[PDB]
Amino acid sequence: SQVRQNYHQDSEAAINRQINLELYASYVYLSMSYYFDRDDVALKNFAKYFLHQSHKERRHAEKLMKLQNQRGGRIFLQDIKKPDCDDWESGLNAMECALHLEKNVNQSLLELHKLATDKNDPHLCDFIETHYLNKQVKAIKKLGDHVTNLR
Amino acid sequence: SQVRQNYHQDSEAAINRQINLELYASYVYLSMSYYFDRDDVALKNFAKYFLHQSHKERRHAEKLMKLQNQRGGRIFLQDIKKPDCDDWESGLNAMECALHLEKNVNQSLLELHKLATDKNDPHLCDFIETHYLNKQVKAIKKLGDHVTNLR
Amino acid sequence: SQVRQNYHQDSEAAINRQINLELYASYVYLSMSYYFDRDDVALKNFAKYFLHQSHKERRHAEKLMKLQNQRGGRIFLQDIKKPDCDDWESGLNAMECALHLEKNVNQSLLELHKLATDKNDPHLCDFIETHYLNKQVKAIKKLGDHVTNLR
Amino acid sequence: SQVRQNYHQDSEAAINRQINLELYASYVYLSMSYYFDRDDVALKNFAKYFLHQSHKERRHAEKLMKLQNQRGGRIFLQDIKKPDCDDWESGLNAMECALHLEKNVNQSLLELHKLATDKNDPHLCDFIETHYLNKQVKAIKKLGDHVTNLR
Amino acid sequence: SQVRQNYHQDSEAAINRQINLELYASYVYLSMSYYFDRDDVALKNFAKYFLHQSHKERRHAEKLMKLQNQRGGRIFLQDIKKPDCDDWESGLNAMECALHLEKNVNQSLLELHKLATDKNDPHLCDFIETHYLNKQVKAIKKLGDHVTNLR
Amino acid sequence: SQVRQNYHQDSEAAINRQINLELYASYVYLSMSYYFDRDDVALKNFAKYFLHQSHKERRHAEKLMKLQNQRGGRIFLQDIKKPDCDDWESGLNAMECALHLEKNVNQSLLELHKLATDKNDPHLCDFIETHYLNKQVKAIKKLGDHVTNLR
Repeated sequence: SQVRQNYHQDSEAAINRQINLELYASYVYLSMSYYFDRDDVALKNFAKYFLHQSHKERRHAEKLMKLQNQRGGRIFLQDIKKPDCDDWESGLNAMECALHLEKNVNQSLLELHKLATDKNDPHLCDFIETHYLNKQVKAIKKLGDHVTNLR
Repeated sequence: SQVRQNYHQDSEAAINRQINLELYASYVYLSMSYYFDRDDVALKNFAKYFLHQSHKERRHAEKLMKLQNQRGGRIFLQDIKKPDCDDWESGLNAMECALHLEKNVNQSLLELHKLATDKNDPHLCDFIETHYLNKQVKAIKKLGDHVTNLR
Repeated sequence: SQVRQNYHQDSEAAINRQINLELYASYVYLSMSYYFDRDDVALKNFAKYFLHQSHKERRHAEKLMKLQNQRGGRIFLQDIKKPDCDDWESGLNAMECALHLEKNVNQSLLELHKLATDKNDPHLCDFIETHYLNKQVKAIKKLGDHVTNLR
Repeated sequence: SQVRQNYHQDSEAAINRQINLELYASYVYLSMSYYFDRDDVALKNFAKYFLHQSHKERRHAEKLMKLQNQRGGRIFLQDIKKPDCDDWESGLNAMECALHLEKNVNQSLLELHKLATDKNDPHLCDFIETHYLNKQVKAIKKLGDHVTNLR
Repeated sequence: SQVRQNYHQDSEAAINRQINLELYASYVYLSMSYYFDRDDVALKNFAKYFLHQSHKERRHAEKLMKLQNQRGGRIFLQDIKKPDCDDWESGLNAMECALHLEKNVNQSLLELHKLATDKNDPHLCDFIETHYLNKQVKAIKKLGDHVTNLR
Repeated sequence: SQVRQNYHQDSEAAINRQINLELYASYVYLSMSYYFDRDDVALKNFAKYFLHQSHKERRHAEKLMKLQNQRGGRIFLQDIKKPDCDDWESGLNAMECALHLEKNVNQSLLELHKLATDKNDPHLCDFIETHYLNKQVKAIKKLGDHVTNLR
């Protein structure tokens, strides 16, 4: 690409993997939201909350795709796998699963930051710190608070 | 389900398949939108248009999920397959592909309506007619006009 | 009638029966509301909700009478039967009874649609679909959610 | 009832009878309104007027039910009989029938007031005087004026 | 056509015939309006009413032409025949003629719906129901009311 | 007619012929407008322009009918012939056809003015000059400009 500068191939591949992971998280939250819409579950607040989270994850994936184009990398999409469960069994179980998911996403982002540091890419490091790391910390803390209160 | 009335199992399965198809269409449009965001393509109008279409398809899938819960069926999600291409060679090619996709979705909806008619489910028939059939006709007409003008 | 066209006698009779059924539903909801108005029950939210439902059912009956006049049929009213209970033991029991009633009304409407389809009366079919079927589905789902939460 | 004071059983029964009578009057007025909605009658002003009267009678019945709960009595509903005619031959005939009906309702209310006076129930006497007697006198006078003008 | 899907040739031909019929109805109403504009007739209310009806019929014809293009059919126009009368002897006679005309148009629309049902075209069925059937029923009822009052 | 003064029979007949010609022009413009609405043509600006022209021609015909009643003549309507073609091969060809049509209408109006001058009817002469001649000149000039630019 005519715009590409200081952008390693490994960073491009890692960004594509993170795009897929964010799309997967959006899918999981969609599944949870419509689990709580069932007539035999009927918890409107949980359904609304998880739908909002699904849309937020979609926005995160789109931001990563924009970043990939900005640095001159090329987007390669993969299948979005279906969630692990169809029935999420309770609000507490759903919140615990969401906490586990957000911690896994955080670990992926931290590995990406380590890669960018190893490749001496300060722009990618700052992008990850500014747009992903504190949001993940805040989300994890909010989910932990919810789990404590539901327990 | 305590709410289930005049809802055949085949209709429930077909609604789940349609949910997956709408999610797939949203994914395809997202891919097209960010193809036109590349620095070596750089057509902002096409990128914005296809992103809008992706969001619309996501809304259609959510409406189908809501219907499934309303009638007392149970949602079962599947993998969302990757689109057929990564490179959508041109605006005209992308529009032609979108036209083909919308015609395929229309055929699926017509088969769904035939199934609902065969099972004597007037509510499902009216749902499909009111919320999907005319929107599909209008979308196909608009895409045909775009293809003619781009040719 | 000078306005009559494509309106079978059986459809006219079935519309009269449906008018009586809607009036009966209104009466049942009135009874429930003023059960919850008692000093030894004293649940204002349930009383208000069931009074609103009674008025809605009255409006549905009036719409059917208007339709009968529009198509050139003649209205024949019958006695509105007393509800099955005077004492609606609890909010959960009242909601379960309302769910049963709305499902019975839905079955009557579906039989009406089948009759209109058999007599090739598309206007009556569309009238039933547009003004009664989706409202019945939504009401049944709402009542199911209420029953789940009260249980 | 914990709230019951100076409320005779005969008064409770008479209030239930009056509730049924008001519901019957509402039904009669509904029949009259949709008679004038017919295409071979087509008098919009009469249809609107009698529909308004039907709704007013429904409100009167609801006020009596509220009173029954206020004094600690228990509501017992009965069948609402269908009106005496399906065809209300003309506007003048309909007005004459409405006048006869309102005079019958007035006689029932006067017998109720006599019963309340005999049982030394000043609250019930004042309730009947304040909310029913003058309204009945005014309605009878208005109907008489209408009958004179239509004659 | 690149947009054509599930659109039978017979449906296309029937839509063209309906376009011609709507244009004819508009012409008839124009003739009636300017009959009532004559100095030896001089009924301004009838002239205004029938001119409004003529414009409405023109709009209906244009909507059918739009539908023909949406489904990928091709419009073929025919001569618009002159009305059966030059002198519409009275307001009552004009209203009776308009009632007869609207009933004929309704019969044509019902035959169109039957054809669309036989060819398994749910989109055309819903188009006819939503945009033409109830409007025809309402117009016929209004004309019947007018005829009754004028008689 | 009681209002008729200085209105020759020949003028009445010529006004009827002009009414038919204006209706024909409206029909031609409608055909053009919906030619450009086709999915394989898809020129929205031309469709909008020619629809506006069709409505304008209808207004001109109505004004002539009003004049015929004002002077005491009697309107006699004739068949509106279908346009000369179904396919208006291009925007330039459609504009050229419209120019030819407007020149033919202008020639008809000039012959009408000559007849009115020969019959010493100054009111009809002024009516034609004020409401038709300059509008025709302006329309012809606008169409000529459009043809030059499209060439």
